[PDB]
Amino acid sequence: GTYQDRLTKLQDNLRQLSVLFRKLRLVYDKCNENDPIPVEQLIPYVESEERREIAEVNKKLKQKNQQLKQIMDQLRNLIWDINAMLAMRN
Amino acid sequence: MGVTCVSQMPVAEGKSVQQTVELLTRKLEMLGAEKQGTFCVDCETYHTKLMYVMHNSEYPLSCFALFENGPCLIADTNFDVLMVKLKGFFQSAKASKIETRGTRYQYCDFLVKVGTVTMGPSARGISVEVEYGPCVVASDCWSLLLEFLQSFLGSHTPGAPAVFGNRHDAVYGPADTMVQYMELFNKIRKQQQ
Amino acid sequence: VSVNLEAFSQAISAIQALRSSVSRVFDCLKDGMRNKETLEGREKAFIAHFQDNLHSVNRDLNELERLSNLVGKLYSQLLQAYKWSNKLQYHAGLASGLLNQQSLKRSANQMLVLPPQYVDDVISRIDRMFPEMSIHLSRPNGTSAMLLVTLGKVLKVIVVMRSLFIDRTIVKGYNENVYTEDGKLDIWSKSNYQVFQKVTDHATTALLHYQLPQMPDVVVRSFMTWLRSYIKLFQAPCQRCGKFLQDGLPPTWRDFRTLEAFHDTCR
Amino acid sequence: KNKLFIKLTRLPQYYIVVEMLEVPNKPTQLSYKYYFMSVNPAMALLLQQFKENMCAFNKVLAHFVAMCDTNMPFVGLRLELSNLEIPHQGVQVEGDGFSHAIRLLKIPPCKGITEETQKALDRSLLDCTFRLQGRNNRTWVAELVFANCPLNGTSTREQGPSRHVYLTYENLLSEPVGGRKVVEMFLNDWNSIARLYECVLEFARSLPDIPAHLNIFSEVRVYNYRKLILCYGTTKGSSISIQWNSIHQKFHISLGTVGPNSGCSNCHNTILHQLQEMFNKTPNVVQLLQVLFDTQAPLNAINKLPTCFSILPQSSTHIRLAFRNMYCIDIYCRSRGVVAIRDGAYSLFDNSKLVEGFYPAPGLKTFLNMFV
Amino acid sequence: SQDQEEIRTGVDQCIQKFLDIARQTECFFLQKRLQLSVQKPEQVIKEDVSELRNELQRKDALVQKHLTKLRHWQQVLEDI
Amino acid sequence: SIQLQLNIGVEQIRVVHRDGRVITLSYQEQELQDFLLSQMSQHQVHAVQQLAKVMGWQVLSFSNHVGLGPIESIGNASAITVASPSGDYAISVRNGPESGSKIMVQFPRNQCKDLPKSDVLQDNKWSHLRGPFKEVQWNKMEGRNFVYKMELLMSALSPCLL
Amino acid sequence: QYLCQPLLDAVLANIRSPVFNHSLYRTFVPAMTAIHGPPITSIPSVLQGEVARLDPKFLVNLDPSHCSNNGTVHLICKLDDKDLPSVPPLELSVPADYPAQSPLWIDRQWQYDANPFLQSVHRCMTSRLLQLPDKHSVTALLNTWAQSVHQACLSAA
Ligand SMILES: [Zn+2]
Repeated sequence: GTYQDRLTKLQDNLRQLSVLFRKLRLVYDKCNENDPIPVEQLIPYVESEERREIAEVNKKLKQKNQQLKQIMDQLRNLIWDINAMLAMRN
Repeated sequence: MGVTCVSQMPVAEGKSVQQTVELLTRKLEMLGAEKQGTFCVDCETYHTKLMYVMHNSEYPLSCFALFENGPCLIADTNFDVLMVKLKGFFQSAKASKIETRGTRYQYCDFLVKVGTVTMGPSARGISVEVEYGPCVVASDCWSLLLEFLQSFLGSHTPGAPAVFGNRHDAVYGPADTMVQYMELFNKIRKQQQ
Repeated sequence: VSVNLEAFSQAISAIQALRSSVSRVFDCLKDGMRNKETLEGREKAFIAHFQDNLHSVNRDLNELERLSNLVGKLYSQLLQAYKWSNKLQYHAGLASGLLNQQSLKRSANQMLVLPPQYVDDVISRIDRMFPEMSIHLSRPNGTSAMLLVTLGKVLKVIVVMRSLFIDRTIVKGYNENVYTEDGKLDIWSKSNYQVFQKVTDHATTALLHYQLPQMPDVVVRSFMTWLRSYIKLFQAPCQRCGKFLQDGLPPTWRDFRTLEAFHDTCR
Repeated sequence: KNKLFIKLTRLPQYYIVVEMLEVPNKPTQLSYKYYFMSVNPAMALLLQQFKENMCAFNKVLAHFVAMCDTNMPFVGLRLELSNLEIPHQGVQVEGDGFSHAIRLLKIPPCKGITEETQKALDRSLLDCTFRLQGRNNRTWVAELVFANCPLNGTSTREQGPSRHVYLTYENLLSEPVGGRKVVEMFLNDWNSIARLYECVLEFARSLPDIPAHLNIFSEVRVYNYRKLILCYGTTKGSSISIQWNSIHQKFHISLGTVGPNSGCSNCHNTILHQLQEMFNKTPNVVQLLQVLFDTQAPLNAINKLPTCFSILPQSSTHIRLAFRNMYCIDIYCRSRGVVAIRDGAYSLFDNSKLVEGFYPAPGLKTFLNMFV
Repeated sequence: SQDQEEIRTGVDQCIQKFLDIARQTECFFLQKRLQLSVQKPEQVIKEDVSELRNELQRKDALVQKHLTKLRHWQQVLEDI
Repeated sequence: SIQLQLNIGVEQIRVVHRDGRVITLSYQEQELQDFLLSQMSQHQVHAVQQLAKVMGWQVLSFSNHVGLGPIESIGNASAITVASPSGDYAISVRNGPESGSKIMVQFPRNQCKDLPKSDVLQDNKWSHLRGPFKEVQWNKMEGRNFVYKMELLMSALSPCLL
Repeated sequence: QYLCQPLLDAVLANIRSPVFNHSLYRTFVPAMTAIHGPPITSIPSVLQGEVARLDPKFLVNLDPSHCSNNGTVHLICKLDDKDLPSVPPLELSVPADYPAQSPLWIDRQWQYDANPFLQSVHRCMTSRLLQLPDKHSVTALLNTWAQSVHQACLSAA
């Protein structure tokens, strides 16, 4: 009776495979709907207010990283306290 | 404990007993082996049945008591206290000081006990003994000891020890090496000279 | 038996090759001549090919008897329904494929609890063979299992697991107290041997080598299979330098996917 | 007295000496004299005092040690190029400074094939430079380039005047990366490329003259200077491998099903041991192709017979079916879809004498003639 | 469908051409969004904001989750 | 490939890496501070070696440590060079602890149309090989990571697919 | 090898015979075709490979003087280095069959005069070139000419 579970599993797998096939066809048409400009413009030759939002939130997320950094440093002190507890518990 | 090879090599037409010993030590210094101290194995016989009541400086607590060929008692100090009390069942049988005296050397957990053989005060032989520490099981590492023997002895390279004929797959015992030492003593006591 | 049934194949091919080769001997000598410009490029090639085909017949005759020496020695309707089950075994090998373990994985980034009795069932699967080694499972500290392994008369190994995954593994010899004075298994110590401490580093590199993100059972099975090669220690010389001792060290390092004893210098 | 002996792990018998030296004016600085020397049964062989062009590093020495292990591995390569007399340039730098290479100028061309082959291969190469990469720095690479290929593949190898092929070689742990056996196998495979490129022209002249039924029957797909495939069948339903095997001195043609249009297997393998035997005789591809074009129809149902029936083949288009152990069938394929049907169980030659085990089978042609 | 050598070839050259036909789509996709990378700078910074906002939530998604969790070992610890 | 396990003794240090190495250091914190960056240099070196093993830009030369050019003050520089399977492009760079990312890409002749033609240079078959060089800088160029910068550029100089 | 001497003795007896191809035919042809089955239905390329991997820091070209299209060839060298100062351009001499022969180089002592630096350059040339091995390529002489300029510049500076 073990054979039935594997075949039902593979039937669900191929159903999801067909769904994924059709959705990649959909997004392939969606990405291919817009291209006029060709390649070889892409090689890098040597010869507005959203940027304010980016600049202001970069240091806010860095400050959040530091604020959690002091907290996890305090937790590091706590875990260095707690690992010596079991070290000489007996 | 570890697998041991024990043999004799003579003066071998070069100067004296200790000249070849010094040649081996300077060869080992060319290899560059450090020392761990000295060693000496002393023997003494008793009889009514030949009692080999015998000692080694490597394990001074180990007082070996053997028959001529029977079981061996690696016994403690109080056995030596009990041994004195008989004196009529087992006579002293003095003048049996056949000893091997020398030094021990180490090279990357390899140990060498090399020295000369004496009948008390007078030296009439050279004892050669090679061994390795982690040799737990016997008769499985003889290629290593054979390579070590041919590495620096050159001439007089021995092989096939007597206790290797006592084939077993258990841990090598100090009684095996000890046996080898008394067989060595039997080899040297015949020639005297 | 199939050793004779496959050793007969060389002889049954060799006799037909004898027939074909003697047919070649007949017709090539019967072909007359093909000069191809110069005569010295033909008449000296005449004896060359006449030796060639006759000696081919001779060597075919000769290799016939060394194969002949080694060899030794409802009625048909229901026979047809027997071997189809046996060819269904080949049909099982039809859909196998040689792709096997190797895949084309990219980065795994987008855009749990299991009982210790499952760990016991895991350890019972592979301990059933290799009788020279033993497994002693114990959990004196928490639900994590650390195991004592004896290897014949050679090695005593403590193997600590945690969270069903690998924690640690320390190997010592055969004549040491692996327990403590209290009797518990030792946790933090050293093997007190140069070779053992040297190969513990190789063990640590090996445990970080077998990397399965989901399937640690094959990781520890490959680990103990790798360890099984270490019962041949102090008994096999090195494969490139000939001698055992490289600066006094016998070969120990078994290479990944190719298990043979080497050194760090011996790679 | 202030010296150290440094040995390259990959390259022993060679040593680095750092003659550390002192300065008298400054009691707190030093100097070095770096030397090169080789050790043989050992003897010092040469000296090379190396030139003048928080302080605990001495990057000068590590700078030297890199150029130890990255240059003297090239010693044995240039050594044996002249020792077997190959035209070759010496120690160079490949383009940008962080590079070294050896360019081979000319190769001893060939033997045993007509010598016009030697020119075009000498025309096909322009450069034979070598490079070293890989872990432990023991992976030699040789990208031997070929302009003006005779023929491309149906894949996208149909491009401009270049066929550069990476040729990698690596020696044993002993007998190091400069090993004469490594170039010994190098000439082997090139000869193996040579003998096939020899046959490339030997059928490239046989290319323009084909009856061209095999054009639509069989399509060439894979050419790689070492192997060749065909994909034959009207449905392109089977394939045959073309590859030289030097220790065999043979070709191991692989009869194989390709494409999602078949039954159970390739089934050309009944005559497998027989088709190999015929191409021992002939180096002609059409001999292979045309036998397929004839035997396609009768062998289509020969293997589909039950078993009663079996395939014990005699010669090519001498196919011999046999019913059980007392009745036999003869099938003889021919071009333009012709099959010659013998009795099988009769004797051709004796009417006084017949076959012992095959009792003769009469009345066969009447059953044929009713099909007629 | 309806002696092994066809199988090894058949499973090979399909796959090796299939990894051929796939890696070039990557390089084609490498072409298409490098086109979008250099022809306009705004879709670069749209997706740069898009990845950090989705980082901004998941940063905030855990910290007051952490805080609620922080509230969890409160009563876990006064049990004695 | 980068795995760092640190056994912390009282005065002895054991370092475990992937390639089977043990390292013992002193009390000095700088002896590990410089060593971690020296192995970060190797990390950046090998970030290109295993990158090319997937997409098939074949590797030509690779060395663990090179000393061609200047001498690095911190450690020892390494050099690796590969080439594209798609014809004209090869990547040559030497990375050092203080002098890293020296990218000089290799280009063929009769493409820049500026390399002079000698009188002996009369046949066009040898002219399609990667003779000249051109330095490409690591600054003001696309990519938000070390491998991200180079992966955009190697996929840029490619034949037309569209 | 064993019991084949009738076949060997027949061909040596039937050799130097004009009926050989017909005597063998007459004695052999019906035996195999009956039972076994019926019949079937300017400049050499050596220098071209040499200059391919020569350094771009040399711009060596042919001499405008002397004879052409002959066995002996001469190549005058051009050095365009910002690191190194100006020197006389130098000219070689290579005869026919350039592999497996040892070529030469022209001599002009007065061109390297009016400066002891040029005399030291000439002395370094006579030092390095006299120990060059036999039958070497032009890369060795070109590179030994190149390095001696730095070797004299370090002494001059
Ligand atoms: Zn070794």
